[PDB]
Amino acid sequence: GLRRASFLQRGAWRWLREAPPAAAFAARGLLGSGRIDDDRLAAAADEVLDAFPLLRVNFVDDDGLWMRTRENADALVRSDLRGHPDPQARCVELLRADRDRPTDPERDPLVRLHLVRLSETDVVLGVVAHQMLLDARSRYMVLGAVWQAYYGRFRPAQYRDFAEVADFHPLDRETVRVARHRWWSRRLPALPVRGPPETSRLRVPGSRWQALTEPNGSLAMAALTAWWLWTQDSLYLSTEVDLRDHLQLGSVVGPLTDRVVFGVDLTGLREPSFRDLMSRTQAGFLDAVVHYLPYHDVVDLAVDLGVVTPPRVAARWDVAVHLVSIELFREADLIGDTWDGTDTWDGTTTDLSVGELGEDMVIVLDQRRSALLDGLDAAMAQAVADPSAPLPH
Repeated sequence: GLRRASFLQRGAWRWLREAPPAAAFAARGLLGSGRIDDDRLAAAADEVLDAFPLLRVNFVDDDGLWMRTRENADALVRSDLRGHPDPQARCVELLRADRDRPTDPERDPLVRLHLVRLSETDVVLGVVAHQMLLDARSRYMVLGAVWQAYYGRFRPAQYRDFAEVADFHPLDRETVRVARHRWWSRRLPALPVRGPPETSRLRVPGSRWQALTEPNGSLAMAALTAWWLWTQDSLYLSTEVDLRDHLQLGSVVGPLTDRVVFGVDLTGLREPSFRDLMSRTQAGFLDAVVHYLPYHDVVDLAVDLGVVTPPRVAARWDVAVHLVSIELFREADLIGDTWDGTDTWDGTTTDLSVGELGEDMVIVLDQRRSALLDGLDAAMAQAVADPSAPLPH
């Protein structure tokens, strides 16, 4: 009973194998408020852990990468933080702590569900998962499924098992694969050449984010980030893509998110507007999407052509842009050393992520050298006010 691992699992395993195990983990959570039966919710979690054999999967690195379905889940952790004056701040520290805990991917549960009670009305349902099992979207799918089971609304047939698409590959045809490999082989050598990590945050009113996003949400970010770095030829960025929407794969719980590398051509810009940069950002992104090649396959290729050297595989695209009452729980805060430690930094110098916080969006910036966030803030206001008007000189 050993299924072969998918291409995104194989790809991530190439760098995750020598990285600290906690690097593969992420934490998200849903906050429930009202009269909540803990035992009923705990039973609901077990039901979901059962219905999705993917959640009970361990990996076997021997003669290739393989998936192994564990019989017993042993993944439901129950905590109570009522003794703390600020239960919500503790719940964040709890999930972060469990996220940073070293996990044996061949033995231990790689998807942990946390049932954390904060008060007499508030309960947080959190998930701490290995990225080779659950991507960004799948984490909330699983969390949503647990609450569905709580009300008896969970139907497993509504979801599509990952087993059906584990063998799936966007480049199944060889003639297509060769063409994509060629397209990137010609462009990788031409890519232009480009301190401790510090975090800065910019809270954006939800209304501001919607008017900017709805017109692609991370594309407004990519355009404006590229713009500011231009002000301080072309600039190369990295962003994720959900293959569910792009390739019309079903509502599948599993790893179906990949990274694409695209370039924004900033050549002739003089007093550019949001439309100007949006046009050039979209042209670079769609060009990369049309000629899609898996990020791990791109990395391997760039290494052979001597463009980059491990582990600095992202040096030539060192800008990353990401993305009873029930609401998201501190998403902005959940979105994430030693002597002679193993250096596995990919070379990304500007990391930009966006997470919810109340009815607001929070932009979390990770840099390796503030003025950027004041720049984005002004540029965003301008982009909504008049996308044809020149951005700040």
